[PDB]
Parts: sequence; C-alpha cells; structure tokens
Amino acid sequence: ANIKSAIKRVKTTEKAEARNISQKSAMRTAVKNAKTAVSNNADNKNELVSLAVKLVDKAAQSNLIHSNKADRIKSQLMTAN
Amino acid sequence: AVKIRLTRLGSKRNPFYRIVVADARSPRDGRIIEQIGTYNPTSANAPEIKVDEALALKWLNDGAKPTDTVHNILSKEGIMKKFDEQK
Amino acid sequence: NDRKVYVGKVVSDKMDKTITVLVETYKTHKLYGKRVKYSKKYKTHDENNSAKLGDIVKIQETRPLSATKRFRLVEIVEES
Amino acid sequence: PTINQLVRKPRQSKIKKSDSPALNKGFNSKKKKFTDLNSPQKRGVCTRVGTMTPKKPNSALRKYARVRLSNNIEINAYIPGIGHNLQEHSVVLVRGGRVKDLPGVRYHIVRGALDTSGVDGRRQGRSLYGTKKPK
Amino acid sequence: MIQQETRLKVADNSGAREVLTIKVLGGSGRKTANIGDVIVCTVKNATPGGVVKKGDVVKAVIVRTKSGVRRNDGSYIKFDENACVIIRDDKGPRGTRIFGPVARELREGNFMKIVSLAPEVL
RNA sequence: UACCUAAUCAGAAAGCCACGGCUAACUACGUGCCAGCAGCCGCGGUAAUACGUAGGUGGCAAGCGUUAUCCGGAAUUAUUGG
RNA sequence: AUGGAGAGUUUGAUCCUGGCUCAGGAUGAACGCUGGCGGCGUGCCUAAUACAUGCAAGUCGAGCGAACGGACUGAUGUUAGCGGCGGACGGGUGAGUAACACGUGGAUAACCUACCUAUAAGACUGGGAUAACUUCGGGAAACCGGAGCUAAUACCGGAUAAUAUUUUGACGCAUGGUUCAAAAGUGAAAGACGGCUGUCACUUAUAGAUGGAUCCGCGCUGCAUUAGCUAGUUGGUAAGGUAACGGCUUACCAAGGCAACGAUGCAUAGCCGACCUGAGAGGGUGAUCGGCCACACUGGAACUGAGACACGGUCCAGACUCCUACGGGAGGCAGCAGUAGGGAAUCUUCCGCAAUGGGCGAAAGCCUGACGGAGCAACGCCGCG
RNA sequence: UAAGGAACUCGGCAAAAUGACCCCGUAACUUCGGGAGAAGGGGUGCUCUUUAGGGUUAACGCCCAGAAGAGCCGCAGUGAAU
Repeated sequence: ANIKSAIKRVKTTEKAEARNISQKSAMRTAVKNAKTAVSNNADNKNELVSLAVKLVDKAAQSNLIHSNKADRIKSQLMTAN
Repeated sequence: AVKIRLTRLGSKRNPFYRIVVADARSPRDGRIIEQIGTYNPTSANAPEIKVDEALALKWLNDGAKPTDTVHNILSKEGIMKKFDEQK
Repeated sequence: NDRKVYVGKVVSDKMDKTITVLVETYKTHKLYGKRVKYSKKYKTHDENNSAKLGDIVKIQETRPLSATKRFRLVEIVEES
Repeated sequence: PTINQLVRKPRQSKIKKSDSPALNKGFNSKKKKFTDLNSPQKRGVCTRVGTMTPKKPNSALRKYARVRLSNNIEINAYIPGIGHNLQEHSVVLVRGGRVKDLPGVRYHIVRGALDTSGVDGRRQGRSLYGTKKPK
Repeated sequence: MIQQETRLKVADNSGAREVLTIKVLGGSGRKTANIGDVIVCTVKNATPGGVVKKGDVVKAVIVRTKSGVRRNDGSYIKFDENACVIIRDDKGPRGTRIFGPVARELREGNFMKIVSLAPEVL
C-alpha cells in the first residue's frame, strides 16, 4: 500500500487526535465539576456551570461532539441548576 | 454537488447523450435525478440538441452547476441568457 | 400527512400501559383466488389502560415505543 | 379437490430426477466438500479397461472402462467405435448418455479427445467417433 | 531430568500436541536426559491433520526443561515446562515452525535448524 | 481506421449430420446375434434401406452434431384444466 | 380473434388407465469435425484459492516557510515539508445474509447532511509554538530520540453575534407554532487585483437542493420424520447515551412476549428491474446493463473526518509469505492486465485522456486501468460471400 | 522431599488427592422412583457505607436472617481440627 496521501494522513490524524482528546478531556472535567457543584449547592456553582457551557459549545464548534449532543449536556446542566 | 451533465447512450463510435441532472458522486451512466433533454453530436452537420426550459431553469435556480459542454448546449438555446436576466 | 389507523380487538391486557390488538383482515390467494382470513396482532400503548380483553378499539401508529409497540390507543367503543 | 382444500394444501408437483448424476457434482479439494456444478463433460482416469456382456436379448462383447472422474466418483463408461487405445491410467473425457444393454453404464467416453484417439477407418460420421478429415 | 514414562509438550507444528517417552538414547542403562538429548516417544494428542499422527513412534529432541541446565560459569537456565521437538533422523525438524523459547545448548548438538527456526535462543 | 475511387483475377473462400418408423432423404458391397448401432420401438444368426464402406439422396450451412441444464409437448398436481 | 398440431411403446387382437421416449425453443455453455469476411455484442459460472511483475488517487507556490534549486533581480519548478480539499467517489466481488436485506406503498410533531445555491449579519483584538532547515546521537533496515531557529487560510486566548440552551407569559397522544422578556455561553482569513473597491477564502444563522438514517402495511425458499420457543426475553418506572425513537444499555418492579395463520431449528440463497419458456394461466432463472444491499486474507476496535468504524488508511490478535547483524521489521489483485492452481470451460502483463464523467486548482493544466478505443476467442445475433 | 508420575507390583496394597457451606450446571440408561452430591465450573477473609426483613414489645432494647456498594490485607481467607 502506502500511497503518498495515505502516509501523510496518518501524521495529520494523530496530530488532530492529540489536539482533540485534550480538548474533550478539559470539557468533561468541567462538566463533571459543574454538575457535582450543583448537586451539593456550592457557592461556585454558577461560574463552573458557565465554564462548562463555554467548553461544551467550543467543542461542538470543533466537531468534537455533535451540536445536538451539546444541547443535551447544556439542557441537563441548567435544568438542575 | 448537483451537476447538469451528459450521459453516454451510444454504441461503438456512435455516441448519443441525454442532458441529465444528477449528483456528482453518481456514476456517469448510473443513478440520476431528472432528465432534461438530449444531445446528439453525430447528426447531419449541426449537432441536434433538445432541451427543456422549465426544469432546466428550475435546477439552475436550485444551485445545479452545468458542466463545460452542457453550458454550451444551454447557451445555444439562450437558457444561460435568460438565467442571467433574472438576477 | 397522515398516520395509518387500524381497528381491532383486544386479546391481551396483562401488561400495564400496553394492550395487544388483533386486527383481522383478508388476503386472497394468488393462484386460486379464494379470500383467506388472516390476522395480525398489534401491540399498542395506552397510558391509562382502560381497554379490557374483548374490546374493539381504534389504533393509530406512532414513533417506536419499547422494542415492539408502534401504536397508540385512540378510541374505545365497545364494553363487552 | 375443493378450493378450500387446495388453499390449505397447494398442489405439489413431482421432482425430476436427472440422469447422469456424476456430471452434476463438483469437488473442492481445499474444503474437502462436494459441490453442484452441472457440467457438460467431466474428465477422469481409467482405473480398469475391459469388456462387458450385454443384456439378454442382445449378444455382443462391449468394451467399457471404469473411470474415476474429477470428483471422487467412480463410474462406468462406454467406448464407442471399433478400436480404442485406452489402458489403465488413461485420462479420458466422459459425456452423458447410457447404454441400454449394459446394466451399470450410464456414460460415454468421448473419442477424439484428450488422450483418446478416434476411429481409424471412420469416413462418414467423423464428428462422432473422433478422427479428422481424410486428406 | 527426563526419564521414560514422562509426558512432554511438543514445541512445533508437527501435528503432535503432546507426547511421552520410552527410552533415552545414548547408552546402556542411560536413564535421564536434559536439553540437547534425543528420546524415542509416541504421540498422545495430535492436531486434526498434521504430518505426524496419533500413536506413531518417533525420534525427538528436548528443548526446554524444568530441571534446567548449569552453564560453565555458574549460570543456570531453568524453564516452567518440559518440551520437545520431533526430528527427521537428520537433526532436522518435522514441522515448519517451532513454538516457544529454546536453550542455547542446542547449538552444540548441531541442532541448528532447531536453533534457527526458534523464537528465542537462550 | 471507416468509406470512396482506378486496375486485376473466377481466380484465394464448405463443411457437418441424416436416409426403418416417429422423421425429409435408398441402393450395392463387406460382416454374419461377430464386429458393432441405438432416444424409444429395437437391428445384427451368409440376400441389414438399422452395423462399416461406396454412390445417390435430403436437412442445414460458416457452420453442423453430441453432451449438460430449463420450459413445452405433459390436461403427467388438472385455478384455467384430472 | 392474431392465439393452442402430435407420434412411438403394455396385447393373439381391442378399448381404457398409466408411465417412459421423441419431434420445438433457449444457454456466460463445453466437446468433436470443419471454418472466408464484416458490424454489434459477450467472454473464470469452478478455488471469497495463492499471487511474481507493471499501472489503478492525487492536487493546490494566487494558503507559506524553505538547505530551497534555479532563467535573468532572480520567470519557472517541489526537489522536500507544513496547511486545505480529495482519499467514504469512481472500480471489483457475491463470501455472508431468510432479514424491513430487497420490491412496492407510506410515516418521521423521534432524525443528520461537507461541497452547491440564495438571503442576511459579519469577519475585531492579541499570543505561544512547530514542521521544513541546522547539528548531535542511536539502530542492520524500518525508522527513532535529543538540542537551536522559522512561517502560515496551522494552533490558542479575549471582544461582539443569531431562530443556539435555561427560565418566562401569551393537536393526531408524545404535541407543534411564533411572539414575549430576562440569564449563561458559542466565530472568522487571508490570498492574488484595480484605483476605497472587484474576485474567491472565511464565520454565524436561516431556507432550498442533494445525499444519508429510522419506523411501519403488504409481498418475498424447502423441510412438521423441525413443535413449543425466549428470559433483555416482554411491558413499565428512572438514569445514561444516540444525529434520533427505542431494552439501545444499566438498576428496580411485574410475568410477561411469540407460536399449526408454522414460534424455533436445520438446509439453501444476495434481492429487484429483468431474462428463458408457454396460447394463456403458469414454470424456471437472477450472466452482461441499471437500482439497493453486503464484503475487501480471517477476526475485534476505534481515530481523522460532513460523511468510514474505511479495497490500494491506523492499532491488536490469528494463519500464511519475505528480510534480519536475532533485537526486530514488511505484505495483502473479490481495481486493470497478467502468473500458478482447480476445472470441460472463459482473453492483452496494449494506446490515450481526443470525447463523457470525477478529484484538485482562478485557470492553464495534473491525475483518472473510470471511460473512449485497440489485441484474442464462430461464444452469440445479424448481413455478405 | 528436587525432576518424572504406576515405569513398583500378582494387583495403584499402602500412601497420596476430593471433602464444609452457597450459587450455577448434570449425560447415557431406566422398572419413570431413580441415575445424582452424577460429571463440570465459580465464591467464601476483614473494615466501612447502605438498607431491607419476621421474633418476642408499650416502646427502648433483645434475638435470628437478607441485598447492593465502597474499600483493606496476606503466599494462602470453610487460612487450624472435623
């Protein structure tokens, strides 16, 4: 095999994978922190929720998650708030 | 995207073409959307062409993009002209 | 648009919010031409399970509910 | 029967058992399995060449050959013509068609084919019995 | 320390999955063997197919043992299972691969095709 | 390369199967229930239009026969139609 | 009206019944004997067997940094690289699949959609790297790892922004719908031009078109000497996650659900338009062409991506085949030719992008074994000898 | 008790190995009872969270049992005996 386009596509795939997984890892940390603050009604619930909604919509713009998935996470967070 | 192109319908060294609106990914002689007209380039002298007007202007407004020679065929009927008039 | 409607008979009401509706129709034989009765069982949703076994009811299709149900109960007209 | 009896029990036609079964079966040496092929002809190896006595009404010494085909099937085949050059370990081409007298011979060896010569003195009917155009 | 009536695994693709021994070649009264020693044996479990089939009598070479071997420097190599490989009466294998590690002492016995067709010489 | 135009030559260009009845096409010779033929009915035992050959005939023809498989004929799964 | 032929054979002879056989039409045919030509077609049905060797997916230097290299400041190339798009199309095969796979008719108020089109609003402000390159090491290759620099329409942070989400008031069951008035938070680019602007890059909302997804009625093989099948099974309640409904998954409840109208099981099979045959009713078939589906050495998985769980992409396991300095590495013709093997049997390791279509590009152009043509074969139909 | 595991022997004599409880599975053959504990697999310690149950009751409290989680420790958790 090893068509020149294919050999390059491997390099740009891992490059995109490294950037992608870091971003959703940061998102999922924010989402978990946001909903755990809401559950015990901590004083920092509001900006953690805003931090989670910010990161969720930033990744949905990067096609990391689908747009419709962002709304389910967003709708879940603000409803519990 | 959506392309207005020609489909080969001829035998060996006697090609006949239909003017067909089809997707770009579809095979040349395969799946289509609508037939618009015909194109015979091997007729007596001038290549006889037949084109419909209502559907041809309907697909052009919908974003269909003619190929290089369908553009010529639509020009010889003034279709590209009337498409241009309605800015 | 319009979703299809069937009228059948309740043959099972042992599950909550779910009844089985027997819609019997007719299918002719391709070769001999005789009309043969055949029946089809439909599993329908009814949040307030007012249908009881033996009632002729009105059934209309909907989006998939559970693994098998695709119908809702529209109208109950019999008493039995 | 009545129409209702026909609806419940649709008419069942008889199956057709075909002659020359050994031409309808192939072999797969990789999977050690028998297949269905419907071959016009099959090629085999002569494991025995001899002569068979015919049915009671007739009387003539008829030449035959025990042939193991491309399949793992061992059949008996007739040898049309006058002279034949086949002994053991002879590759032959076998077609259909049985011999009425000979009981147990349901095939014919094609003359003028792979490792099977034609009839030496045949001059009319050379399509059958092999042999090329004299002069 | 391998003696007769000892069951060994076969480390090859000969067909034999596991075999047991009858004698240890090499001398009257010889009783035991270690890596690099040949034994007569009869397979007890064969693969469906394979060149060697169940119930045959075959020559074979020990390639790894649990008793293991001392090396001249005071180094010892031991293993977790007995094992053997069939031979073709020319110090050559019957199968085409060889599974598992092998001990370096087979180099000396001129079982070179056994040492060449091996995952790990040790 | 189609294709057209000039010369030239009947010259370089037919075979296959059948001929007992179904089923178009018959005689002679060789053999003598042998050799052989055959889809069925069956033929061959010193005068075979049934085998082999030769003439003739007939069917097709750059094809002609054989084999393999499907429908028909089969109203022989019958609904039409037992 | 456009369409329907029989004959032989059971007996000493006959009429019935009944089976067998023949005369017809066909084929991706093969074989035997022959063989002049042309035009249209067709040509591995078997081993989804294994593959030597060539080609079958690249393009954009007007996105941009080069040791760049170099006409003459350097046109032009891409040597090599980053980046964008394409590689999910086109081409092949029918192994698997008896299933909403396929055909037909519907539904989605349970759904996604890059490019293309149109309408609007825009495109503000900053930052840090890294390829390439230089220089050190390793290693037998394959390749790998250190330092020192450098760009971008590469990447990241703030600004602002919708019909995006949360809370507010004003139908066909789950409802749909567009006003309201608050809260959080979601962007972007430049390139090459002309006298600020044009073109084509962009971002956000809408619609349209296109392409997908799911559900349902009916239709769709044989066997009952295959009769009882299931236990997420069947329904509900929560939660999760999916583009989306849903036992799709998980907990907890209840015992449910299908079945002689053939559950289940076994065997076989890609389905259809269509093809052959028949007067018709029917019967058989699923080569070439077109639509759909599934598969890519066998088997799992995800990444990138609008779209793949991906034929000439990645990781792992397996079976093979090859290299190795023995530690480790490479491969996949069911793409086009072609080879070996199996078989009764099926072709050139050809020419060209001239046309049509496709990718990329502003275009010129480049690539295209798609395709257009040539080579071989009475394999078929037709026409002429 | 290394490695081997009936090669000892007239014979696996003796010795070794299984053993408790809980869950899941269990064939031929039958006189339909059985076979059967058949065979063949998995778990058992400790601490904490949680929270069903019924037993005496006036209630506290006393008994005897369940289920789901989260840990901890050893080579080994019916850690010995039976």
